[PDB]
Amino acid sequence: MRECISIHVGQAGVQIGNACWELYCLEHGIQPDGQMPSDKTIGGGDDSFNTFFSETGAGKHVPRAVFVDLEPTVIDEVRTGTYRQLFHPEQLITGKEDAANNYARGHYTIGKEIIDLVLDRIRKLADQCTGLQGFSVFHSFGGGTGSGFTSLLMERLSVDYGKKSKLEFSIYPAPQVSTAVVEPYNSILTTHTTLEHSDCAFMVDNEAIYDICRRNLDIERPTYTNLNRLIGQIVSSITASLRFDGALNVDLTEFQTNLVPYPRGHFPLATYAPVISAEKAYHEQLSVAEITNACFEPANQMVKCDPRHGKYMACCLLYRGDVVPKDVNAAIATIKTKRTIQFVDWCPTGFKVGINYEPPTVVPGGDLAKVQRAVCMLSNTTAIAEAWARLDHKFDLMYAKRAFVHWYVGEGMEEGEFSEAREDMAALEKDYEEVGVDS
Amino acid sequence: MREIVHIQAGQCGNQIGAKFWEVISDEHGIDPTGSYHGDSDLQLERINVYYNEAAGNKYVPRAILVDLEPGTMDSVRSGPFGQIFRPDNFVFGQSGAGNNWAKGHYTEGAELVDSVLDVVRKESESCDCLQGFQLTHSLGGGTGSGMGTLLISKIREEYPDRIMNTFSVVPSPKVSDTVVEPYNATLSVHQLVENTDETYCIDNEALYDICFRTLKLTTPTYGDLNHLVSATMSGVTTCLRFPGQLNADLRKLAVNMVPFPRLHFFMPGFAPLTSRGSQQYRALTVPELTQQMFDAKNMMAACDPRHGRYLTVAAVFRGRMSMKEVDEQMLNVQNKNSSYFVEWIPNNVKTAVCDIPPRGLKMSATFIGNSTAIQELFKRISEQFTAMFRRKAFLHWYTGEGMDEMEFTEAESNMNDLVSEYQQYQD
Amino acid sequence: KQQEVIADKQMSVKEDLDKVEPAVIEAQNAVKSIKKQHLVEVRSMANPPAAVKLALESICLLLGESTTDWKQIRSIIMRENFIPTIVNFSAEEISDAIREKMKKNYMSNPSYNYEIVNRASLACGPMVKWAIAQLNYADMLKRVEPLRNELQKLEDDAKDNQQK
Repeated sequence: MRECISIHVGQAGVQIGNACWELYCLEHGIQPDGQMPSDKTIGGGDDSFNTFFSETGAGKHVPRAVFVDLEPTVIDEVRTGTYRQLFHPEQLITGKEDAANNYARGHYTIGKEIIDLVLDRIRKLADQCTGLQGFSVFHSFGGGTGSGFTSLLMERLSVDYGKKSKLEFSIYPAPQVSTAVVEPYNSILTTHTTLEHSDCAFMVDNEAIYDICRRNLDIERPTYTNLNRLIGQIVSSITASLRFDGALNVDLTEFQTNLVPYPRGHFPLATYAPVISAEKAYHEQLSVAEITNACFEPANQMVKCDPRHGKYMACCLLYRGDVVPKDVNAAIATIKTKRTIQFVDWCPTGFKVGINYEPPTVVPGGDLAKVQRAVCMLSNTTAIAEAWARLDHKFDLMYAKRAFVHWYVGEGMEEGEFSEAREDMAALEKDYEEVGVDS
Repeated sequence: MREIVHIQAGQCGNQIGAKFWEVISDEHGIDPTGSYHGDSDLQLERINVYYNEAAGNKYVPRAILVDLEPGTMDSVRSGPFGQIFRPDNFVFGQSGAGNNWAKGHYTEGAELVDSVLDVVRKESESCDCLQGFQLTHSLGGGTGSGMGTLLISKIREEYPDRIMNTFSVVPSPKVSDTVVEPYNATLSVHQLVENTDETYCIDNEALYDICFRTLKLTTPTYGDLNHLVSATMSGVTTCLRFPGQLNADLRKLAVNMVPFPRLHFFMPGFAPLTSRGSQQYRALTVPELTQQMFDAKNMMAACDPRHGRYLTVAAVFRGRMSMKEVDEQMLNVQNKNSSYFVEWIPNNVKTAVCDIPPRGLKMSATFIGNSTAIQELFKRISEQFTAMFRRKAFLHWYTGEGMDEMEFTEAESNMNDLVSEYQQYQD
Repeated sequence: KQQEVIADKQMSVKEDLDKVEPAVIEAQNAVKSIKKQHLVEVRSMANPPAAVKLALESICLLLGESTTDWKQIRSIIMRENFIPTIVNFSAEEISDAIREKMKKNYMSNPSYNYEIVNRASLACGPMVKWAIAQLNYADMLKRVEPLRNELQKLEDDAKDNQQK
């Protein structure tokens, strides 16, 4: 109690934390600086002054998360904004950039230059990991620094922090579904390295979140600024419902014991209930069943593996807000006994579930407001041969027609490493055909 | 801040140069005599883009005022935005504009290299922030042909280690019968391909055809048309230094322009408009932007890639617009040009976008094309040559002012290699 | 009778050279003649991989600049004299000191090796295969030079015996 220091990289990753922080502030009623005049009130944390008093406190106020940006503008938005005493300026880092979307750049070429300063911050952040759980990290997964620097670093953190929890929060379209033929080239090498060195990753599909925003939530301007606030409101409806509230409050280690039951990071694909136009415009309250039916609504459920198919292992759904026992049992039970859902023949139980008891208390204006009920959703299908096959197919697909690997070798990466990684995806595709046909 | 220097070669490289300076200073709040009219963000940060603030809110240029002769410097120093700061920034020296490429690439080039280089070596080390150099050029006679090619060989020897981006205006590419000049002009191209890293070539007649039609005036003054180009350019360089998630930087942008390793040729196009500089309706929405890109006629340089493949592209936008209306429109306008962008990669797309307008413009953009199946250009240089190779009585000038024939046959071969490399890009 | 046996033995020495010379001289010629294919693979790679920066440093020793000085190398490559400078280190006109720097050091170490330089790059591996084959033809034109000097000496003795 409470959560645990949160670290943020990337253009979405820092702002996903910035929007979620606005929601901590909004729920707390916190002052930029003071002093806050209520007994006590919670959001960052359960104390409310010296501001933030985010468990982390005193000094010029010691921060409970860290932002590495490149822009003075986000720093002004803290320092002359709200957040001014809720971080101290010694940990507000603002740097310079040079862009590649290449693994080799991020890992090597700028990667061995910028590292030392931020390594000295990370060693201290590990030294003073308040909350004590582990690293919770935003990403920044498909860029140049994204793909290669996180290779370099995640292997470093897996090395030196082998008992420490590591939860990776990433935005990433489903494989081969993005337009560009070459785009898998830097990322499939990270996907190889994190095939060995990762065990938890929370995934959000960018194409699905953009269409959801365009038609379902029905927004005239989808922008990545609104997507940042959108996925920060998803992450908030996990994090502020399990942290210490009127809730069942599942420690993330015993949760990861459910996420990975068996060797290989068994990541689940993620989605949210009320990312729709009627909820946006303000809707009926809705029961425990009615809000699962909200998360069911067309395209809020992924069609990656086909609508109800792909050999379901389990689905995990996380019921925020006040809750009635009978109704929650109805909510999980009806999709299973109507049995449209294709499960694995080895185990079609579906007992994995989370429920929490605390209504949202935030002031209406964005995409999330004061409601007494919500839900977050995680799909696990065992027939995901398709993901690994579509990394291998899409890589070869530029190649089959013209040569191209030579450029990333030209950034300092090995040439046979790509052949082998493509092959490991195609190997893994076989292994996953085994689990997606099952016993 | 970026702190760019402009290198402007010959009378044509200065024409564009100048009709950029007025507008660029003005939008970043530098006032004609070096004072201040700012108080918007770029006219406070971004601001020292070609400038520095100094002496009680006056503006020293980072791109200093250099010219060759005094009456041209009188036009630069009367300004309007070129009067800014006390005498140290004003530089001029010698003179040129000659003929005979051989004379210009040797004897009559070397003294004028000598007059340029010392001040460049003194300036070049002394810029700390300097992210890269903007280059503009002239093909004016034996100086801008002969000497300009001699000069860039010395500049790139001197600086392999700097970012140099070369914009070049041309009289419509190789459209006119040419005497014995093909074996000289390929040797000029030879020296251009072995001393250039990023190239952009702009067609005078296409812009005059755009002037006759779109901009609704039959008179095509190129000092006016080089303003339009440059104030449009104002929307490009500063776009990518305003915030926005697609506004990429160095190492990405480099490989974005070169998908295949050998020297490319980029062509600027035109983008939102039905006019600029006539009407009170000039066009600006996402459909009106997509219409000139997915046309054919606005683009520069008479050597048509477009038939053989439609290859790679980028569009740099300024103005608030719906990002998914852009990508929805983009899906439909790309469903036009499909596989045949290069059928190794169905669909070639790239974009960059900033929320915040440019000038009295609500929305504007630019369009950039690249070069595949244009081999016709380098057949043509050979097809013109035939008559006054056969009836030749003209090679001996260029030769008796320092040339010789091995260089002509070595140049001819790279013109044929060019014909192959476009044949091979059509493949 | 002795002179004609002189003549047969000189023919037998050139026959021993003849085995190894036409494949190595085709490779050693191919580079020297600056074909398109060969030049493209040379003019590649902005950041060499790790074993390939070791290789480049060794190519710049052949250039004269002792190490992988990119800014120097970038400038001289796009200048006509870079290949001449390097190919002057070919054949028996590689220095024996460089051949021993190469052999006792670089090609007594996995780090400059075909295996490691071909895994590191598909261009770089065959350049190492040409570079080492040209360095063994170089060495052969030094240490199989007693065979060529024997074919030479059998010719010179034969001419001396014409005049005696």
